[PDB]
Amino acid sequence: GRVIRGQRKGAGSVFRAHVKHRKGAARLRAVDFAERHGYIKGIVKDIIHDPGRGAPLAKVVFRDPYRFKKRTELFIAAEGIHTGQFVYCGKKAQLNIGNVLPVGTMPEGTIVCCLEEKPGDRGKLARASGNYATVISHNPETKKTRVKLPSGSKKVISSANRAVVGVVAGGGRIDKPILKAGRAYHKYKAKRNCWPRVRGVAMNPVEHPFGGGNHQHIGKPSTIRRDAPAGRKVGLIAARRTGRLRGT
Amino acid sequence: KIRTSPTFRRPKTLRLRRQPKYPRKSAPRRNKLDHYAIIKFPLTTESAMKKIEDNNTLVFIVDVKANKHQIKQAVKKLYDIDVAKVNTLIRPDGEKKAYVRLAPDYDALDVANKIGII
Amino acid sequence: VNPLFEKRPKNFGIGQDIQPKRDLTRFVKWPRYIRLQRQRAILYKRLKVPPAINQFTQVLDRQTATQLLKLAHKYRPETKQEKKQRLLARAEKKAAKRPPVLRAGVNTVTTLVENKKAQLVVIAHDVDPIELVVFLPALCRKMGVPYCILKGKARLGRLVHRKTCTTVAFTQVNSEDKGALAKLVEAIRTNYNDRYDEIRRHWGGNVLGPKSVARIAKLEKAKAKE
Amino acid sequence: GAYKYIQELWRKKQSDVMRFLLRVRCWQYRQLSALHRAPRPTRPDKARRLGYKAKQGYVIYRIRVRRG
Amino acid sequence: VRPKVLMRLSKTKKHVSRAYGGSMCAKCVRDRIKRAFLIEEQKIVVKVLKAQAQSQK
RNA sequence: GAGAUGGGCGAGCGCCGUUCCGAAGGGACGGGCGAUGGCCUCCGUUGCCCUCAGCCGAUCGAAAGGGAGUCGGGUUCAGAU
RNA sequence: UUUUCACUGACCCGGUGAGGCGGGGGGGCGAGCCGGGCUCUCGCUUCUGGCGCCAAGCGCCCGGCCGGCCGGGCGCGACCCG
Ligand SMILES: [Mg+2]
Ligand SMILES: [Mg+2]
Ligand SMILES: [Mg+2]
Ligand SMILES: [Mg+2]
Ligand SMILES: [Mg+2]
Ligand SMILES: [Mg+2]
Ligand SMILES: [Mg+2]
Repeated sequence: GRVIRGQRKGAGSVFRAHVKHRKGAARLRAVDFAERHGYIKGIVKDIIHDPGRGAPLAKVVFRDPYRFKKRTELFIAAEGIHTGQFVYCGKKAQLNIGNVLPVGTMPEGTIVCCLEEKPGDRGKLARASGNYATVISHNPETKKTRVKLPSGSKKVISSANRAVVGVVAGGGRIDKPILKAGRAYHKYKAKRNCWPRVRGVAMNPVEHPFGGGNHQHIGKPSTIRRDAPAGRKVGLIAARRTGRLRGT
Repeated sequence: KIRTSPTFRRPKTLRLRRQPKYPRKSAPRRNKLDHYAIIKFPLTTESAMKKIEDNNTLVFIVDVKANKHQIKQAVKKLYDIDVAKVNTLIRPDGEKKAYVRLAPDYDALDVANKIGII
Repeated sequence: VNPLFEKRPKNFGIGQDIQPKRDLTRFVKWPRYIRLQRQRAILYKRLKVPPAINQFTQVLDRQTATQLLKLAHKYRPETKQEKKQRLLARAEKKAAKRPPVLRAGVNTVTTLVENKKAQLVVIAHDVDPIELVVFLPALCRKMGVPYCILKGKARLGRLVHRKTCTTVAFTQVNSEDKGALAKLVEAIRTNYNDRYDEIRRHWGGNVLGPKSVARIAKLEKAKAKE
Repeated sequence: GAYKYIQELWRKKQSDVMRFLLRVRCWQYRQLSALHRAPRPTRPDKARRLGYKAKQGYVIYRIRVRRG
Repeated sequence: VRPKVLMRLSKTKKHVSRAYGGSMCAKCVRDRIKRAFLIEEQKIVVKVLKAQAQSQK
C-alpha cells in the first residue's frame, strides 16, 4: 500500500505549525535568588492576543536586580488582571490573584493556573483557556504536594516549584458553536494544516486500512491494540471500553 | 583577581605580524592595464561626428575592465587635455563605448584633428 | 568640614537596590578542560583508591625533602657545556676516575635496584601514567634498598638538566657525605621500608562531599537527640 | 627494565588496580571529544613495541569509536 | 516625516522645550512629577512612623 | 526558508544540526607607559599595560516587501527623470 | 543468591549571561529556663502606571608644586571556610 496521512504527519513537510505571527512563548519568570528568598514586583503593561492560542497573554516588566536594565516577560494571563496592575513573584509574596509563588506555601484548596510540572521548568500545566489546578494536600517531609489536574488526575509534585494564582483568562470559549466551515477554516489556518479531515472509509485500500469495498464499512474491529505498527494503528487506539457512557 | 561576571571569555593574546623570510613571488607583476592598453580606438561614425561637433565630446571604445576614473586619467595622459565628465556603456557586441566630454576651453574639433579622426 | 559632605548609604535589600559587583568565582561557567581536570580530582577523592596507588599520597615531609635535595645537589649530572669543556680539556691533556653521580631514568633505577647497586631510591608521586612506577616500591622493598616518595617530578627533574624525571637513585657517595647519607637512609627506611605491611593494606579515597557529610551529621545529631 | 613490568601490568587487566585505571581513563576519554591529539602515548611500552619512537615527527591521536 | 528625513531636520524642529520634550506628553509628565513627589512624601511618613514604633517598643 | 564552524553520526563520498556538549569579543570613552612626524607647541599615526563591553549566532535569501536624494523645456533615424 | 530501604560518583532531565549553594560567625524578635548561657525564628522592598548602575563615607599609605594648592593606591562599606 501507501503511507497514510497520519503517518505522513511525522516528517512535518506541510504539517508544521504556522508560527510567524505568534508573539512569543509564554513562560514564567526564571528562578533566581530574589524570588527564591523574597519577592520582586513587576508592572503589567499590555494584554495581547496571540494567534493560535485561545488564552490571552500579559507583558510584564521587571527590573534586573544585578544590573541597570529592565527585563520584559510574557505570561499566561489570569482572569481579572488589568494593565497597570502590580504583580509580585517570589517565595513570600502575598496570596492574591495574579501573583506567582510556590505551591508549598499556599493553603490547600487554592486554585492555581500555569502550574510548573518540575521545579525550574517555568510553567507547563493548566495553561489553556479557562483551565486551572487545585492544591489538595501537603507533605511537609520529603517536600511534596498533591494537586488535581484539569483532566481529573491527581499528581504529586515537588513543593519547591512556582505557580500562578488564579484561573486562566478566556473561559467558556467552547460554549459558542462554530456555525460554519468558514469559521473552522479560519480557526485551524492559524494553527496547522489538519482541518479538512477525510474519513478512512471514504478512502481506497491502498491509502488506509479501512478503505475499499462496495459499501462504506470498516470491515474489521475498530479497536486496535496499543502495540500495532504505524500504518495500522488507526481507529480507537487501545480502547479500554467503547460506546455511549452510562454513568461516571 | 576576583571575577565579577559568571562567564569565561578567551583572553586576548599577542598576535605577531607577518615577516616573510622570502617573498612568495619573485617580482611584483606588471600593470597590464595602462594608458595605451586601456584605450583601443575612437569611433568614427556619423553619431560620433555629430557628438564631437555639438556636445564637445570625444567618443572612444575602451576595454571592459576600465572605469571612469581610469578612462579620464588615460585621456588626460595620452592627449594632454582636461576632462569634464565621462559616460560609459557596454555595447551589445561586447566592447565598452565611452563618451568623454572636455573642458569648455578645449575644442573637440581641434582634438579630433590632432588625434587623426575627421 | 563642609556641611555639604554627607554619606549616601546604599541599601542592598532584596529588590531594593542594584547588587554590587562581588566575587563570582564560585559560579563561573568554566571551560571544559578546567571542568575535567577538577572533576578528575573530585573522583579521585570519591572512589576507593587501591593501596598500590594510595601509597604515593603518603609523601616525604618537607624538612627531610629539603635535606635530600641539598644532599643530591652535589651529584647532579654534568651539563652539555660542562661535557664539552671536559672534552676540550682531555684533548688538550692527551695532545700535551669517574666521580659518583645520580642515575636518572626508570629503567636505569629499576635495573640498579634489582642488581643491588642503589643505596636509596627517590620516586615521584605524580607520574601521569602511575603504572610506570606503581611496581617500584614493592621491588625496592623486596631487594632491600630504601626508597622514598618526593613531592614533584618537576623538582626532581630540576636536579638533572631536563624538564622532568620520574625517579633517581644514589649508587655511591663520597667520604664527606657517608654519614649524612646514612642518617637520611635510616630515616627513610623507618618511614617507608618498615611500614610496608600497612602501606600495602592501606586503602584510600572513599570520602564524601562536604554537603553530604554535613547533612549526615545533621541527621545523626537529630537521632542522638531523639 | 621497567618495560617488562609494565607489560605484565597491562596483561593483568582484571585486577583491582587496572580496573581502577581503566574506569578513570575511560571516563576521562569519554568526557573528551572523539578525535584529539594525545601529547604522550598512554602505553609507552605498547607503542614502542608497535614501532613508536620518542623523536620529532611521531604523533599520537586518541580517538573514540561508537561500539556495536 | 519619515525616519531618515530626521537627519536633515534640526533639534528645535524635532523636539519641544521641556523635560521629556518630544518624547512624552505634558499630561503624563506632570502626572509623573506629582506621583514622584507624593511617593517620596509617603515614604518619609512611613519611615518616621516605623522609627517611632521601634522607639516605642 | 536555505546553509558552514563547534558538536554528534557515519565503512565512506558525506549527513544531522542552526544555538544546540565552543575559551565563539581583535572593539572602545578614557589614563599611564615607550617610540615618531609636523614651526616635536598641541595634535595625529602608533606597540603594551589599566579600565569598559551579551549576542541569537558566519553567510545566503525580494529588479512587486523595508530602503535619503531630479524636475521642466529641447534634441535623434534608432537613446533619454 | 535474592527483596526492601538508603547514598552519589558514572549516566539522564531542566534553568541561567552557569549571580548569592552548604556550613560557621554576627544581629533582631519573641518562648521557656538563673547581666549569662541552651533550642527555635527571621534579617530589611505590598496604598499610587515615578526614579534607581558607573559608591558616598571612614581608615591607612604614597606622589607633585609652594602648613596651603593638585593628583594616586589599598581595605571596610559588600562577614569567614569550603
Ligand atoms: Mg489542508
Ligand atoms: Mg472512493
Ligand atoms: Mg492494507
Ligand atoms: Mg518643537
Ligand atoms: Mg547541512
Ligand atoms: Mg529590493
Ligand atoms: Mg521595492
